Amino acid sequence: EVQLVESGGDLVQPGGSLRLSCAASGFTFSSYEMNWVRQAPGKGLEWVSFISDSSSNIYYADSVKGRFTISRDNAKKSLYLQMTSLRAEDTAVYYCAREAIGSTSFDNWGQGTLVTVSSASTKGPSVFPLAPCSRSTSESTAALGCLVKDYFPEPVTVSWNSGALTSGVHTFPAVLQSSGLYSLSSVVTVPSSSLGTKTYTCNVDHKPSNTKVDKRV
Amino acid sequence: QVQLVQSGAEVKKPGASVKVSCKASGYTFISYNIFWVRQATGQGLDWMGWMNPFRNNAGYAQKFQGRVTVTWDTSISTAYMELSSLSSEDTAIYYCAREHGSSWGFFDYWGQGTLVTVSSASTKGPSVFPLAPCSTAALGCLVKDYFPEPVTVSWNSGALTSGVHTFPAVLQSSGLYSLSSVVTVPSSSKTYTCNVDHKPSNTKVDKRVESK
Amino acid sequence: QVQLQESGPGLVKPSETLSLTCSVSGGSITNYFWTWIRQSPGKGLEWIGYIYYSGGTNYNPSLKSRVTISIDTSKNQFSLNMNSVTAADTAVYYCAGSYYYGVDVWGQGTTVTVSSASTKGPSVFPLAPCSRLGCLVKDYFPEPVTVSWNSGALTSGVHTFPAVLQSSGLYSLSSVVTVPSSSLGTKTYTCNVDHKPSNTKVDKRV
Amino acid sequence: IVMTQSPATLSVSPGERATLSCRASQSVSSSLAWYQQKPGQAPRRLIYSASTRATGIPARFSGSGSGTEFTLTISSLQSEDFAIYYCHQYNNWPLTFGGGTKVEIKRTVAAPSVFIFPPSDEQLKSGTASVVCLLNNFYPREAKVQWKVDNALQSGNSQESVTEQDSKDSTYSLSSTLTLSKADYEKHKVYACEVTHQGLSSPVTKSFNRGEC
Amino acid sequence: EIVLTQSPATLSLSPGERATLSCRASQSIKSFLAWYRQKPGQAPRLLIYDASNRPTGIPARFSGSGSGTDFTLTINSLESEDFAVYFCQQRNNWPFTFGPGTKVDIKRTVAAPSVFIFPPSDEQLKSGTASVVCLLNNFYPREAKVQWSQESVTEQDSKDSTYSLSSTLTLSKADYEKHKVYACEVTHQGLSSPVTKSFN
Amino acid sequence: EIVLTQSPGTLSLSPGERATLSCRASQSVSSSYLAWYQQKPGQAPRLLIYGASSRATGIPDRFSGSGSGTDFTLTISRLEPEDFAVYYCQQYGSSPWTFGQGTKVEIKRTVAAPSVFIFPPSDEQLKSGTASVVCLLNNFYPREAKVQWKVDNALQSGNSQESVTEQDSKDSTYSLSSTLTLSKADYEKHKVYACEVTHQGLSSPVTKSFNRGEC
Amino acid sequence: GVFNYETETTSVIPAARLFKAFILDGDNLFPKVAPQAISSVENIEGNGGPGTIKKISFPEGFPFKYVKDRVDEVDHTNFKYNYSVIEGGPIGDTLEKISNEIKIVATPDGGSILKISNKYHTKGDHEVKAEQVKASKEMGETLLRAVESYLLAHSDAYN
Repeated sequence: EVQLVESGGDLVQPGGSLRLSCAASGFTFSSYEMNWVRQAPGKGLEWVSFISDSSSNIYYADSVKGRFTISRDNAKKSLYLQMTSLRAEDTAVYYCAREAIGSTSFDNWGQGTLVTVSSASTKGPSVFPLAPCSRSTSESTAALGCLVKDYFPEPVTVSWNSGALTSGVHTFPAVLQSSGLYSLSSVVTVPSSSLGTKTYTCNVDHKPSNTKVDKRV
Repeated sequence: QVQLVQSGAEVKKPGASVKVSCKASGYTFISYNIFWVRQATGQGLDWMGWMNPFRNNAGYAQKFQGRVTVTWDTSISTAYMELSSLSSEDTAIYYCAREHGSSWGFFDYWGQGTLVTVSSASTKGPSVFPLAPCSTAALGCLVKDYFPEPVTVSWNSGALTSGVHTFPAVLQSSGLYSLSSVVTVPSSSKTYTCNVDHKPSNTKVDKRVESK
Repeated sequence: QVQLQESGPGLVKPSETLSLTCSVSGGSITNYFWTWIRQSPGKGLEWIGYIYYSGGTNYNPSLKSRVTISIDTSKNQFSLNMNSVTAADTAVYYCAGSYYYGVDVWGQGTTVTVSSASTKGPSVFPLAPCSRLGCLVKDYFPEPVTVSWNSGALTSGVHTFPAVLQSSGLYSLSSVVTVPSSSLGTKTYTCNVDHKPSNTKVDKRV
Repeated sequence: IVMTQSPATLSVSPGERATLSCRASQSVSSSLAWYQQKPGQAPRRLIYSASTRATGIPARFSGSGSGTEFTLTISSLQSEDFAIYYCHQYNNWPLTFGGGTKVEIKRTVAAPSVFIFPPSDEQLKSGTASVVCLLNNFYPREAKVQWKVDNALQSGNSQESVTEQDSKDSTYSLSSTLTLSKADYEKHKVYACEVTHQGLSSPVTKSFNRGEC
Repeated sequence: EIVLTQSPATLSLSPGERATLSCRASQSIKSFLAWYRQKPGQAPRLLIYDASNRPTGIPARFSGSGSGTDFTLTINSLESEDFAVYFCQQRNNWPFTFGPGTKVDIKRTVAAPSVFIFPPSDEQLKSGTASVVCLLNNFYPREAKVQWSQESVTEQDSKDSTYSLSSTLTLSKADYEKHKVYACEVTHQGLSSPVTKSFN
Repeated sequence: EIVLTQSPGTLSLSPGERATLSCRASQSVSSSYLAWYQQKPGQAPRLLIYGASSRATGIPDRFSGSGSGTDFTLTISRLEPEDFAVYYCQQYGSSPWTFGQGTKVEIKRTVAAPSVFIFPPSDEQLKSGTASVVCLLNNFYPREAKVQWKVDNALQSGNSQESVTEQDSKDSTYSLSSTLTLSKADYEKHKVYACEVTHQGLSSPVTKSFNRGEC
Repeated sequence: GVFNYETETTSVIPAARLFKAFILDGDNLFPKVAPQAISSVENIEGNGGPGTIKKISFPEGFPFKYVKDRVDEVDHTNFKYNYSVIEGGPIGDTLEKISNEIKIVATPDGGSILKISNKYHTKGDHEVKAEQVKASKEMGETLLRAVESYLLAHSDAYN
């Protein structure tokens, strides 16, 4: 079975350097043209570069010409991309695509690694309750949430009632603020008759900062 | 690197069926024909049958044509050659060879060869007989009526290896194997001993020779 | 099955565009290589070329400069266009359908005569030594001509010879019979010729 | 070559035929590919050469077109074909992808459940404020929300977040966050979030006043 | 352009005897040769393709063989419809060149031509030309040394008998009265001496 | 089915001498598709030459192939000690793929003399009920050395058994063992048993014998 | 320089049969059904599977003495055949490698469609010679049509 795996993309400042390596197994490497395809977190796919097999016919995207350098090693069955002078918009999941023989279309793709570029360091989350008041008391229902604000980096998993309450929990996608920090607002709908009777605590998990803090609302 | 390993040496009764397996590694197994080459103790090479895993068929020689069946298992990537109705003359070394091309049909990589011995007799312990003469004289050690091959014979607990001659074993007509091992020595020389080990019979015999 | 025939003009002026058009019937157009071949007495059978059922033309190297073989799958109809035909392009042209191994099905074949002249003639001249029997018809350009003897009465012993083309560009045929050594005066011997392209009936008496 | 996909979103029910369009800046060739990216996995090539199907791709996918017009048609749109589809121009370099049409599930129009949350008290002592307006269980995704302060509109200081279509009801949820500092928060008294959605007969305006929760 | 030669030039065999025809290629073609039987006045018909095979509908009496630059077609006990011209076609190299052909005649007792002479008609002399006609009837085609060039050929008159030939000597208004003797000579295998016919 | 024949049947030349091996085919081998393999005594045949002219990978630059049609030659210029093996020629220009017969490239040396030693049968074998006489051919060259057995000056054909060892690596000289196996009664029938060797290195064929009673 | 071209030809032979004859058994047909274009095809390494190196020798008078196609993929179930011209033929200073793919798609009407995708790797900044593309198209057409005629004449060959 054709399979490609990527190296990994760590936190890098806007101007650092990475080397994404792609190990390919299941097919003869010295006869296929390799490609790197980035996908920004929330945008469509974008071709980055392209390398042939024998003479290494190198092709680069318009936005990425002198910053990156793609190379390959058929003996090691590996494909490298040295990314230099990164910028904030180079954050994306990078896929190690392999072109079909004839027609240069990526038949098999790697799993991609999330190369993230930012200046912000690993900062813990800040959990703020979001509750209604006597203003909205109708339909025997309401919504209760907790805003996980100013955390870095992705991901942060927010459960409710320690995994007991799992119906109605809406974990929205994480948005990037003006700074490098993130935001998230997990909200669950609950019957209004349980507002003042049953406790509702959301548990937030941020592995890079290791803060197993909770918040009752 | 390309590597064609094979099974081990096998003993079979006349009329039985042997199955030699050849594990091929280092190349796309589905992409190369594999031939099966028999070679007797002194006779020349004669191919038995070939397998084409891509075209997915087999072709045998007219000489065998039915006693031999060539199958394969692409999953483990092995080639099986089954020889049926074995005869006493089928004792030989069997090689698996990788045909380089479908038109450039020269074999670049061969197996190590499985020795198949087809005979009626079964495992038998060797019989050791000293041989003393009655200048420079020789001392002999005759190993008679043993089966199967090989045996390992030396003198002086393996120390005496210069001036030694271990003649190849011969098939004596009752279906068994016999050989001799001799050592030269000047008449001015002291007693020597002969040790023989037969692993398939798990026997170790050490004997002495009367020195004149 | 798969019967095919030409629909081309059989009379082409020199240095013009010879155009034959073969029509197939009773079979799929996608079955053979549609081939144009010509048979000439001076060169024998000769491959003008062929075309696959999708524009795949192969031409003869001696004719590739002035030959185009086109096809039309909608009407099952292919065609040969030979421009700048010289007098050596007169032949019997067979449109045909060839498998990979050779020409499988053939057409009727049309006689194309390049180096045309005026449709004229012919002139009949008797041949009688009268010492102790035939007539020659001469100087007619269109090849077909019928010559009968006493209004088609002497079918026994008659010999109509193939027309021969002299250097003047016109044909000359000769018809003869087997006369007995006697009966040369008891009844008449007259040959009548019917040049249909010149619609001319000529009767000549010895 | 600016490679463009016309229907940036496509809401068609499971089983109904879907037709995805893709135009090119200039006539490239019959050389164009159609990839399918499900929400999270790596893209899977469906079509190459604009007509040819990749091995293992179900026969319900059919690519066609040439020049500057290509169409990917899904006849029997099953439940596993709801994903994003990209068209790829590999005639000349640099290679370009399309915008990516999101084929989503068609569901009857539902009015959102609209809620608004005042900023938490400890967010005040932190020095900032975040007022969130949430829409729950609405369809289609196209639904506008605008912040109103003292009956005055706001822009530029709000970021939206929309979850993917639910796997149970096939409906959306949206969360618009109005972020301000403490200084510009206490200077304000009226906060509202006007919601304009197709399902809503009239634009709802869930508002609260400062001073009380 | 592979030049194929075919031997013999013409073979005359009885209706029922076995016939053998040979085709020799110039270059070494492989077993790619096709045998065609063109009847006298029809389109040729394929007989043996790839020098050995035989398409459906061809009688089994035809058998091809050979390779390289040597191929053979054998007709075992040929019928009356097999008296045609046989061409060999190579298809190993474009253009697919045919062969000169080998006419197969009907064996018969050798006959002799009853040579006839014909002076030009006086009408033709009025026209300004002369055509001396020489007739050969019921013979085998060997040669006709019509002497004084101006030669005319004629053959293919064998239905149930042998051939018939004509020859024409074309002269101008004043060319024959110059030579009071303008004899015609004919040589034939079935003749004993070359027969000569002349007039004033 | 192209039958291949190799000449000579068994080549024997001194080390360091140019050796030429000929492979002749019944039919013609198309496009000079001949392959020369070398098989050591106990190893699989390694491929030396393919295409009848070009050496394989990892082959020292002394094996040169030549020829075409029905005649091919393999040439070893400098015969190293790792070059005395059995050389096979296989045609692959026409199916079926057929091999040759092999040319055992031996080692030439000065003619040696066999030190024939005749050995009386062991008494233990006599207690077993049979008997086996053996006489040695230690260090003789060349291999062509016939041996005969005289039981009271009588030659028994089909009873003897000859076994020749492989060529020694030090002195490159052969050795043969001749065994005459008989019943105990057959042992106790005749009186004098001898074996004679017709070796080239022996001017007169010596016949070594032994006493039945004293031994 | 990497340049991609696509062609879509048609045939009246069922897809399975046409793949069995034209693609799989192309070594025994091309020198037999179209000897005026290919003198001989022979697998100089491998037996037809992935990694096979087919040497195709053309008759005298053609511009190229031979080509070498490195067979890369042969998918029998979907009738796909990926190879790569790597040596000889048009591969000199301009070209380096021609990656070709042929997929035989069965049509509802009973015939088949050959979808052919070629990818030329020109060295440096060279362009693909239009005559080279035309010659490749003509060779593909003549081979396909010759195999189609072989299958039409011999209605029992390859099922």
